[PDB]
Amino acid sequence: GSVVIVGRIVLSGKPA
Amino acid sequence: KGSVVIVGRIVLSGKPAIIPK
Amino acid sequence: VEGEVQIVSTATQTFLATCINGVCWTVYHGAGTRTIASPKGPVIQMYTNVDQDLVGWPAPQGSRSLTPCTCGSSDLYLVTRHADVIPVRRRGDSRGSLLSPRPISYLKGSSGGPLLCPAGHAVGLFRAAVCTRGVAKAVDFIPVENLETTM
Amino acid sequence: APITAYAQQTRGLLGCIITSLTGRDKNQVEGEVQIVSTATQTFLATCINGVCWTVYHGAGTRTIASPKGPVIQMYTNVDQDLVGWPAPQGSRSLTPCTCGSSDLYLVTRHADVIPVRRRGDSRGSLLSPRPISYLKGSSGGPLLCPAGHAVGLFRAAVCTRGVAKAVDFIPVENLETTMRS
Ligand SMILES: *[C@@](=O)([C]([C][C]1[C][C]1)[N]C(=O)[C]1[C]2[C]([C]N1C(=O)[C]([N]C(=O)OC([C])([C])[C])C([C])([C])[C])C2([C])[C])C(=O)[N][C]C(=O)[N][C](C(=O)N([C])[C])C1=[C][C]=[C][C]=[C]1
Ligand SMILES: [Zn+2]
Ligand SMILES: [Zn+2]
Repeated sequence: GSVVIVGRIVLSGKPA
Repeated sequence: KGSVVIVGRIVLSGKPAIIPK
Repeated sequence: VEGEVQIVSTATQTFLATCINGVCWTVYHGAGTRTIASPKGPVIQMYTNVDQDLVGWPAPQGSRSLTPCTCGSSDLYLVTRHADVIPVRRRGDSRGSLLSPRPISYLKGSSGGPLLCPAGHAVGLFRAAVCTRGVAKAVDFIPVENLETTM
Repeated sequence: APITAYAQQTRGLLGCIITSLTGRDKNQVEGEVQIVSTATQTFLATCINGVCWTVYHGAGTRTIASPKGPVIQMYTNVDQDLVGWPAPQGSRSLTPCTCGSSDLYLVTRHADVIPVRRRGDSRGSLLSPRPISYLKGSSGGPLLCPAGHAVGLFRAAVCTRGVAKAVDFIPVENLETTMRS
């Protein structure tokens, strides 16, 4: 199948 | 002349983090 | 917020991806020639480089590109899929030694991840952990140049 | 951990003008570097050791709007091109560099940290030249050593036909001096 994105990391630790 | 006013911020103390959902 | 590092997974495994220069790069041994999911359907790879263990799709949504390093520093930092940062000193154009070895598990699932310089700019993409008896003491990585030339 | 940064806009034009005139800002503060603005230009202010420092050519002799009304400057040094107010309640302070590194990192108002090579007590060359337009708004921002410690505050750029090849900064040393004056 495909490669699914299951999460993400923000390097600056930006909350927003 | 008026006062200098903060309109934003830049944070350096932040560390990599997994963005919540 | 937008992330530069995507935590991805295939039926078989889970690893990481890093967007650099508008592309979402990862390791061929993780993704192969697989397509990446998208709410409008699967999108095929822009770059596939089996020889270099490098593949890339158009950067997905909710992502922001990372900047290539231009300071030459040898004080690298590896970001794991748990968001952990590991100081890695550069021992060559494609290899570096952890300042503090960690059991291989700690680095498990982080391939595709980035090796940043003192300025948070991409130095390379984590290719494989070099471990001695289950202790990752070093790492192998695909330098940004390879990414830059592949484009 | 490498140097990373992010920016957040806390207020808009009109709310900025009102606050400017009133001098009372009740907004919550966070961060080591504040994006600062006057009714004529916007730039940065860096908190280093309990003091919020900025470039005199931006803040002039003005007061800083705070939740208790306008706050008068702690230091004003037209020559050093410095001014400083007590760091706002809620901000985090950087501490001066003590490693004599020549590998500096400039943090821009867009939260981008670009490397600069120290080539003097006040100058450093951009390892990767960028349009002057990139640095606009960044005066008063910090130049950190690899340990993330304050080395200096961006003051002016050394442009060549629109491209910034180097930068002029106010080394932390001038701050201590300005404080002792
Ligand atoms: C700083 O105040 C700027 C940053 C700089 C890159 C453009 N610094 C200056 O304006 C200083 C300052 C005068 C001259 N300056 C220079 O940078 C000049 N170079 C220079 O003096 O070089 C020497 C001689 C080699 C040292 C230059 C490049 C010719 C202008 C002095 C030295 C006293 C800053 O960022 N200012 C804030 C700003 O630009 N604000 C504007 C704004 O709000 N406006 C115009 C409304 C702005 C903000 C964001 C984006 C765009 C503009
Ligand atoms: Zn770098
Ligand atoms: Zn230092």
